[PDB]
Amino acid sequence: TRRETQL
Amino acid sequence: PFFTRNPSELKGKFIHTKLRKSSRGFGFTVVGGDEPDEFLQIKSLVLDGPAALDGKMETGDVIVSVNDTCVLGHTHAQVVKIFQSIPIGASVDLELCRGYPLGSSAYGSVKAYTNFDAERDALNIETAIKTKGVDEVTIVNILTNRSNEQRQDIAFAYQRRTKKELASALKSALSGHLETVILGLLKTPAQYDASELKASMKGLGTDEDSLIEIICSRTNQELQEINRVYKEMYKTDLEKDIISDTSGDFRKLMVALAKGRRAEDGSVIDYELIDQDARDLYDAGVKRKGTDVPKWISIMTERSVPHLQKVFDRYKSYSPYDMLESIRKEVKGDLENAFLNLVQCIQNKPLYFADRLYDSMKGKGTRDKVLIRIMVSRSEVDMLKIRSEFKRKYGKSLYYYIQQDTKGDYQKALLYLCGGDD
Ligand SMILES: [Ca+2]
Ligand SMILES: [Ca+2]
Ligand SMILES: [Ca+2]
Ligand SMILES: [Ca+2]
Ligand SMILES: [Ca+2]
Ligand SMILES: [Ca+2]
Repeated sequence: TRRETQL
Repeated sequence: PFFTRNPSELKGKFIHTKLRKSSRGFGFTVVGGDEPDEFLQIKSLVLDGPAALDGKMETGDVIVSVNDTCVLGHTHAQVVKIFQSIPIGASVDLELCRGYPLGSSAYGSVKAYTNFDAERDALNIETAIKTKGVDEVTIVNILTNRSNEQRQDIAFAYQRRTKKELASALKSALSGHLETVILGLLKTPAQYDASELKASMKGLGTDEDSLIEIICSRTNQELQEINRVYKEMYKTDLEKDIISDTSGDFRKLMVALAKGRRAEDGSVIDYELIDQDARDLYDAGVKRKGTDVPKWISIMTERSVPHLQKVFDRYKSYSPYDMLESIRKEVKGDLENAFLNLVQCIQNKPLYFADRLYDSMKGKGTRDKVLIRIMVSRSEVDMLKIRSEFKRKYGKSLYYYIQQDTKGDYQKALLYLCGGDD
């Protein structure tokens, strides 16, 4: 469970 | 955890692609770049959006440079600010590096091929299929050194070059156990599990052992994909098929386990609940004459595996038998076999599979269905842990036993999945 960011 | 901030020290493939920022961004998710020496790779793509429509970008690719600026070793928030500052309609150039998998179990034996070439492998496979006498060595040397994802792309490249599905082709060229190994490798983890499940329920009699192994050892995440893919292929809910071929309390246990709704690993240890579950398991079985079975099924299916590991230790403070020995005395039949397999997977799942591999080979002949299924289903999961527990218990390596019990290309095919001696 790692941090994601939508680009 | 290999990382570098020099591009000349990367050893994957380099892809250059240009993207135009849409109203909904570039349409991809990035992950990584959080713990000092960490890469930035592509989590997912948006099918509707620009990144996927360009096609050049694949998931698990490492972002090398973003518009002439090398971002190797830049923080997650530093390079996010780059893409977000791009205005709608503006274009970005991305240099991408592939060969470094996004997700991969640290204890699997087969690893993704770095210099992967799905088109070349499909061409080399068709070369070995068409060879007079069939070159089984090449097909084995290829498919056992590629990850399951890489095998899903080779099956795509083979159909795109032959109009013939690679499964049907290799089925006609291979025979015996070697065919069973290769056909199972060409299925996704959910596909192979869903197929071996239905296969265990052909005819009135069922292979309760094969049914017990898969349902007791798979995690919630794995069971969600199994229940989805099972209806996808066999046009029926897996639960439904389970109610049909099973019955009794054994049916309750399989349906509950197969639902894949076990509680996730609790953030805090429930010492108070560990004692309660341990006493409840004691109250519901060995303390009294008789067995409150649903209490066992409820606790052993609804608690997280780390929790249940600690209740089985705490349970020894109430009962003169451990959880294993208590199962043999309080219950019998397929329910007994199911409970024994279940707590083995909870206590030590790699040791569980190591013991199963030993049983399949210790006597006269081989239980090839069990040996092949474990080597296929655990190759990218915990095969190293299985091999580790195996040699500690039995003195010799799992490699050594596959070598004695099996022969031919089939032997070599399983030895590759094992991944060396111990
Ligand atoms: Ca041959
Ligand atoms: Ca055949
Ligand atoms: Ca049946
Ligand atoms: Ca009793
Ligand atoms: Ca819990
Ligand atoms: Ca044997």
